[PDB]
Parts: sequence; C-alpha cells; structure tokens
Amino acid sequence: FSAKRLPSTRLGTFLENRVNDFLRRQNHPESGEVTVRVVHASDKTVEVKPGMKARFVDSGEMAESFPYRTKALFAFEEIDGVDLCFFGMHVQEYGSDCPPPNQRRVYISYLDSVHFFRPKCLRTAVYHEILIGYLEYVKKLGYTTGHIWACPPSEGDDYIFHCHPPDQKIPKPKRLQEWYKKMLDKAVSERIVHDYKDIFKQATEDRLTSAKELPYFEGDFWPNVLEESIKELEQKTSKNKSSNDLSQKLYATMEKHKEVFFVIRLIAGPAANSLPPIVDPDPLIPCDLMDGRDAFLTLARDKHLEFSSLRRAQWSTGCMLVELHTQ
Ligand SMILES: C[C@H](CN[C@@H](C(=O)Nc1ccc(-c2cnn(C)c2)cn1)c1ccccc1)c1ccc(C#N)cc1
Ligand SMILES: [Cl-]
Repeated sequence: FSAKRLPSTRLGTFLENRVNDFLRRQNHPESGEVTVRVVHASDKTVEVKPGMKARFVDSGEMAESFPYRTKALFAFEEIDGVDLCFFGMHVQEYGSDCPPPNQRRVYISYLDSVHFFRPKCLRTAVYHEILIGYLEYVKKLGYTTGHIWACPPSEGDDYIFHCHPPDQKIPKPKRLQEWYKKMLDKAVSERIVHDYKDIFKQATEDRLTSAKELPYFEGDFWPNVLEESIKELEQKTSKNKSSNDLSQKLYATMEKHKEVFFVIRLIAGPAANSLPPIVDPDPLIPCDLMDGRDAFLTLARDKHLEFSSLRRAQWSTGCMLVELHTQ
C-alpha cells in the first residue's frame, strides 16, 4: 500500500502535475516525487441557524439551507523511498444550482501541514503551488469566488494531523495574513486570481445592504456573529418618543476583523454573468475516515499515530494509507 495506489481524480492529477512541474524546474537534488489524492467527497447542507431563519427564511427572503460538496485532499512526498504526508485540506464547494448568496463559491474549512517537506527552502513555495493550483482548477470549472478565514490553531491544538513536532511553530496572525497575501500576489501575477479584498472592502463595494446577501458557510465565523447580533438586538426595548440595525452591526464587526477574511475573485466582470452550469467531473468518494477532520484525529490518538518527527510521521502516513484502502 502507498499514496500512488490511492484512486485518481482530475483535481488530484491537476495538483500533483503543477507541483512536480514546479519541482523539476527547481532541479533541487534533496526533493522527491509528490502525490496528491482526494480521499473524501460528499454532498452536505448548511442550515440557516434560528436567528436568521426567523428573520429571513420565514419571510421567504432567503433559502432555508445551502447544498455544497465537501472534499478532503492530502499531499505526499517520497523521502528515502518512503511516503510522507505533509499537507491536508478540507474545502466546501457551492455550485451553480446553489441559491444566492452562496452560488459558485469555494470556502477552505481547514488546512494543515507537518513541516518535514524536503527541502526547507521550497516548502512555502510548494504549499503555494497547491493552493494556487486549487484556485486555478475551480476557476476553470466556473467557481467565481474563493473565501479564506486566516486563523491559526490555538497552542497545542491540531486542525488535521495529530501531535505536531514540538519545534513546528504556529504562525501568529500578522505572519499568517502576510503568508496568504504572498500566495494571492503570485496567483494575481499568473492571472488566475483577478483580485482580492478584505471582507469589509468587498461588502462596501458590492453595496451589501442586508445580512442575507453575505455568503453563509458551515462552521464559519459570520453565521455565529449573526446569531449573537440578532440576540443582542431583540433584548432592546424603547419607551415612546417625542434590521438596518443588524446591517450596522455586521458592518462594525467586518471592520474590526477585516484583515482575517479574504474574498478572492477568480472570474470578474461580464465573463462571470453568462457562465454555463458547474459540472464536477470527479465522482463522490465515501470515506467515513476523512468525513470532517475529527475521525482522523480520533484514529490517530487511538492507534498512537503522531506527526511529531520524520520517523513517527513516516510511520503514521503508512498506517493512514493502510486504513484508507481497507475501508
Ligand atoms: C500550509 C501550512 C499549514 N500549516 C499549519 C500549521 O502550522 N499547523 C500547526 C503547527 C504547529 C502545531 C502545534 C501543536 N502543538 N504543537 C506543539 C505544535 C499545530 N498546527 C497551519 C498554519 C496556519 C493555519 C492553519 C494551519 C502553512 C505553513 C505556514 C504558514 C504561515 N505563515 C501558513 C500555512
Ligand atoms: Cl485553516
């Protein structure tokens, strides 16, 4: 059992080709072949939570729920003949049939890494090649907008890979924001990304007048903010004298936090307005192991897998791949 022998997808074939084209051109002798596999793809729904449901769904103004496809994908490098899993990502894709405001949008739920890619000097670059390649791929299918919440894990916590190396440091926010800006400046110079904005500038330019026009994703910041804001508003009373107030709060919260939310325009102008439907050429992949991040954090803990050194992470990659061909 090895990474290569995991079934192929167009998405995974495209990403590993862009990465290995990049490495071959670097011609660094420390580097090894990279494999990229989608290991989970399934159809999910995000439910408008009770606050927004009472205000927008009940009045016919907004959809009760938004269908998306979730996918997990992993990248692997040959080190000393052996496969090492060094990068992981979970994405939410909302297609052409999805109602507004979610239509034709991709959202990255979680990404993660184990810092052992060889060599060090190309690590950042290869991570960028994977994310830019992902944005290239969904742009070609007809997705118009990408969405990133720039949010590092808390101290000691693990988004995808169980027990990271003690010396793999969590980036602080400003560094992580600068890292996404570098990846996006490159995607702009390659004419994949048209441009990008902080959520607050995006909303101001789209002239967002209402909370129902804001894209609504599973586990994202903004739906929780809207539930807390609607609850604050409904506590208020006023004696005699002698909605828009939700928009005013959403704007204030978008200004306080603008630096952490990226809106990435993949397709701009009239080109975006007469697109054909989105057909994902890749099939569903059921795989309870990679259905969200939790099951893989649980198996790792239970089988004492760790990604805390090259040897343990090489060991855990092998055990990961066994369990993936099994179920
Ligand atoms: C693509 C790659 C993912 N690296 C994850 C990362 O860096 N995890 C990490 C690193 C360390 C620990 C940890 C937990 N306990 N201990 C002792 C260490 C846990 N997780 C991560 C970082 C941030 C957001 C999401 C994911 C990357 C690497 C560098 C930057 C920058 N600047 C951005 C992305
Ligand atoms: Cl993330």
